[PDB]
Amino acid sequence: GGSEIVLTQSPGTLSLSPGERATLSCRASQSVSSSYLAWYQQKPGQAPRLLIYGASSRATGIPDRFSGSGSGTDFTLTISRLEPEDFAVYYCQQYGSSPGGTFGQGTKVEIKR
Amino acid sequence: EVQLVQSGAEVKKPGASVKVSCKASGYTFTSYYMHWVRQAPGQGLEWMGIINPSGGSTSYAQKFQGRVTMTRDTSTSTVYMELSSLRSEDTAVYYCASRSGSGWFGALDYWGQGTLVTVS
Amino acid sequence: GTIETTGNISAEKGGSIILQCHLSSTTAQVTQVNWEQQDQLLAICNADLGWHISPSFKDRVAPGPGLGLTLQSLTVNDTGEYFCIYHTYPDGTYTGRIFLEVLES
Repeated sequence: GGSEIVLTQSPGTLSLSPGERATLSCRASQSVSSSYLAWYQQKPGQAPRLLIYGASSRATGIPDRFSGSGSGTDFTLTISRLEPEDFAVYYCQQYGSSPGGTFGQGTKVEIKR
Repeated sequence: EVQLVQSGAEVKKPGASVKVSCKASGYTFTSYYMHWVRQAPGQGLEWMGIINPSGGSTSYAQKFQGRVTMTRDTSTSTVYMELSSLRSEDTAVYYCASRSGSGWFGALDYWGQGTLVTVS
Repeated sequence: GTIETTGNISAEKGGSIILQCHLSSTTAQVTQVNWEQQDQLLAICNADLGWHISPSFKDRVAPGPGLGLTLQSLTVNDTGEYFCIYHTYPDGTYTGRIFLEVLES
């Protein structure tokens, strides 16, 4: 029952069409350095996959259509052109409070049609 | 390319213990930490703990201290995680995860396929 | 709980200086201490795993004394604001601040 850093992701679900921009938000319960922020993509039945670390650096192999931004208490993940294969839950993490840190509850991205 | 291959699904009664494993292949260097992270149904990810390269040092999330024990077989590149006094809240997909460096700080770019552990 | 520091310190170019914080008036367990600047990690002391030093500071940071750190071979570019972030159970986070000025006398 300790006070942990809490990450609140909004909205809970996004339902968009291919080619549109997806904007995913994360509010932290306290200000956290951008050096500690990560975003992960979890496709159905798969393990998480790292997209962004250090708030804005792309992991190897991840295309530029995925971008991270933000500072302090508010961070964002943007998918510039949404693709059908992006159907997944996206999680935000801060890894500054312990080796593993804490995670948000996720935003489910649904692709229309 | 680094691969983390986990042991198979487990069904356990309440009060029992479970021991899951993960073998790492493809690392181009010897020393790396290993984490476990779990995902209960409909919930987010929850970090459980980490074990160092030799297996001699560990760190666990407060809620699992006293219930979780990690060990490492350095000769087979395999890590083990044992969780005791299993309860319904422990039904989850358990993931092993690690990263592309030798230190313990940073986001996790390697993930196993998950091990479903079901309690009841 | 309260976290206290010197607030403002000055040291000569080329020298070394100790950066330190004191957590008092709490029995909370200290699990990790992060030393950083606004957009850059210096070092982390983890209670279970030991010290991690950032690549940018590997050859110029000595861990300690205690939960502090010794910044070495100071340059005038080291002038600025430093933060010490204590992660504790059950209290949560305490954040201390130190302003350092590196002098060229």
